[PDB]
Amino acid sequence: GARALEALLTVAGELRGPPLQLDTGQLLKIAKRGGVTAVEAVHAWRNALTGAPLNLTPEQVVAIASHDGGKQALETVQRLLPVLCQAHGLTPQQVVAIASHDGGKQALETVQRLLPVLCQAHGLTPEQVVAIASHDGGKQALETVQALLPVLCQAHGLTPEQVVAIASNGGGKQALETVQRLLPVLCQAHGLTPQQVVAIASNGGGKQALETVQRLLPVLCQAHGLTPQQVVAIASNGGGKQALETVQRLLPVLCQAHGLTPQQVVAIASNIGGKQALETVQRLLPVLCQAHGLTPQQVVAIASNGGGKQALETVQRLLPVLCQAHGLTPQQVVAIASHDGGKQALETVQRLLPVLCQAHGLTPEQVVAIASNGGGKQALETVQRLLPVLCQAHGLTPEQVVAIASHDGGKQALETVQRLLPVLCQAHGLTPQQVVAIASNGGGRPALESIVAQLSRPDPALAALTNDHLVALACLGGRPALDAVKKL
DNA sequence: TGTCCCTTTATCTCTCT
RNA sequence: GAGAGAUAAAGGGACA
Repeated sequence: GARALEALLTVAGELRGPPLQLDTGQLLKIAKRGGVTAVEAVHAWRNALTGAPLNLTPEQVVAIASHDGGKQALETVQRLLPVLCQAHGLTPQQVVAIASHDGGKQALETVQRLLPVLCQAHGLTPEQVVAIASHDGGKQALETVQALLPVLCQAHGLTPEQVVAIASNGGGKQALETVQRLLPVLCQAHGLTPQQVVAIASNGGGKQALETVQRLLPVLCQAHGLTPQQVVAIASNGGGKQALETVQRLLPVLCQAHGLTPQQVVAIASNIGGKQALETVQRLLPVLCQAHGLTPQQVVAIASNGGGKQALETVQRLLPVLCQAHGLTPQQVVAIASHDGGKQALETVQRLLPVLCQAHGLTPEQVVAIASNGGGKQALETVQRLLPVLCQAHGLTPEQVVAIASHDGGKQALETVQRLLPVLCQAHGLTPQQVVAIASNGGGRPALESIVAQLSRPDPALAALTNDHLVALACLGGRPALDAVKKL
């Protein structure tokens, strides 16, 4: 707190310049999350970390420092990164990721120790081991995978990949041990498949979710009239214990006082933060359907996404100013709000609507179309930045830019165009329309990436097709479409 | 003190249809 | 429209 800021101010000047050049947000973050020690450690080793053999970026260092025990993780990286890159074939990016969590020292040491056994004896890839390690308590998860992977596969009939999926969240050790304990009970008493069991276990707090399913399954079914498929769907997100308990508590209330169906209730609870969306519907539905004039159908549709609560509140706060100061319609506002991160999207529209219409000459329908996707906020911001860049450098039309941005991951598709259009046109003879067309579905980024990988390093199975055929195939079904044909 | 481990909520991207 | 994945943040606990 006070000591942390003390150390920070004393040092701020130096690391604000070479070799780190940390902005103030980076300085506060390290102080707040890594503490005095992390602040001092970063200042001490600021040279060792930015240079050979390590060559870490400022971002990378900040990210390792900004945790409980940052000094230790920073110490451990400097020591073990070469060995893990040299003698285990891991990338520096991977070493950093293992490091960037509470207890990063343990995870790094445990990986060095257990990666050989986990790969050579349990048939795991290094990527898989890295994924298990890349969370709080990774040491525990890796050790528990080492102990329990074979019994979970040999006796319970899970696959390695299911086991890795259960291990690869925080509390992975807890989730795995619970599955071992509860899988037979939950299958052979409540009637669940091991797939359903894995699904519930494969999010953070899985142990809690599993235990709550055992406890509450009979009640939700034999009393509230829900099916086990529905209970599983509620439980199959992070905080699934919170969502289950909340369905039990609020399902009658929500149906009877606000007129919703179980169907709609289950839909609201079946998302990360489901407990929050439920309680926010119960508290926000009146105001919305009355003072604002929304239907319950519309309110349900807004709440039935990850972080539904945030969308709901932002709609209530912005439904006026949007419908009367930018001339949007409530149906549009609903459409924007009805995706994960709806709040972020709504706020970004309000801020960038006049700029995109009045400066770049877009229509408000085009803005709504860009905003009505997951990551709507990202897509809008990247249009603002990359629209002039793409029109001026490559002659893309604003229509084409809109098209690329109006899917999920539109930010990625847009950036991948900026990066890959020159090599695809110049060095491979694609036309911009072709490039745009490939980027004009979802998975624009990976489709474009898949295309350039083939063009610059052909797999034989694909070398039988002309560039045009490849383009047509990329336009047909993106990266999955290229992979399907390689597999022939 | 500092370090390590567990849980819940928000946001973003890919695939299918 | 739906499903799946992923990253992060916040909270909490433990130990000394």
